[PDB]
Amino acid sequence: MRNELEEMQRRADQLADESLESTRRMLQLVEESKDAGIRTLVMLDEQGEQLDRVEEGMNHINQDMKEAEKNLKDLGK
Amino acid sequence: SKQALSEIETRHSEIIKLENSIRELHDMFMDMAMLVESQGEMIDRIEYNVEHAVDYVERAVSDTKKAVKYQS
Amino acid sequence: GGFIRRVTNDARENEMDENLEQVSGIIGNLRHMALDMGNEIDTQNRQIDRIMEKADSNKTRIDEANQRATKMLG
Amino acid sequence: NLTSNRRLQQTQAQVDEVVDIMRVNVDKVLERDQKLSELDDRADALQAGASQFETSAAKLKRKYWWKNL
Ligand SMILES: [Sr+2]
Ligand SMILES: [Sr+2]
Ligand SMILES: [Sr+2]
Ligand SMILES: [Sr+2]
Ligand SMILES: [Sr+2]
Repeated sequence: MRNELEEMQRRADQLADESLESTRRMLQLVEESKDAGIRTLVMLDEQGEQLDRVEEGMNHINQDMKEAEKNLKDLGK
Repeated sequence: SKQALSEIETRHSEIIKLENSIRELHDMFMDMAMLVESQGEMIDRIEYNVEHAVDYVERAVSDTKKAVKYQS
Repeated sequence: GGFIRRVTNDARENEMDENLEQVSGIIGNLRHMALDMGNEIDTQNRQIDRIMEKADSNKTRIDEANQRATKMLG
Repeated sequence: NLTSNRRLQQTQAQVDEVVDIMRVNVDKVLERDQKLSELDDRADALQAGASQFETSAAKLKRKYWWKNL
């Protein structure tokens, strides 16, 4: 029977090792994710700025097209 | 009385269960990252097409203007 | 703090907690990053829609101004 | 011992939460991918359209430039 309480020692020791390993992997796994996340927010930020420039250029066109529409009109006298 | 093994086995189950989740979550972040990075490619394409369009409209205006002026 | 059931209070399981201490915190960050990520997506998605509306108005006016301009040519 | 895997169970629950938030974010980013695509198109058509007006405008200017000699 001692030979059973002996397996339980090793078995429990082995499980701990694995558990330890599991936490060690969670660490980088979650570290990688944090980097991907920042990178995303960052990318999302600058892309957001690109959109702003896009919208503004859309407002530019809308205004400018006013002189264009006027100029055209002034051409048909 | 090594019920202690029972606990260790339970804790272990809990810990790997968490690692699996942290796994879904980890990939989840990798996907978003690659998704918006990819979308950036679609946004700057939109950026240049609009920059161009603005240039063309501006030009169009001053040409239509010079047209009107050349009428006299 | 204690994230786990302690059995053999050995340093090997003392490292599990240290590790889980960090993971827990980094998850917090991950939650907020996710939340911010989501809102930026929304806000932008709406803007994009707006941006898109202006895009039409403009193309329409452009094409129409184009029509005129084209007739005045021939 | 007087210690348990309680926080571990909490951590495990928030992780799964963030997982949920991120699943929703995914749907949103895809809704964004869809929209960006349409803007890509509407921006592409816009360029084409303005490109044409630029042309009309140019010729238009050349007409009256020489009409005036
Ligand atoms: Sr750090
Ligand atoms: Sr913004
Ligand atoms: Sr995947
Ligand atoms: Sr094109
Ligand atoms: Sr052209």
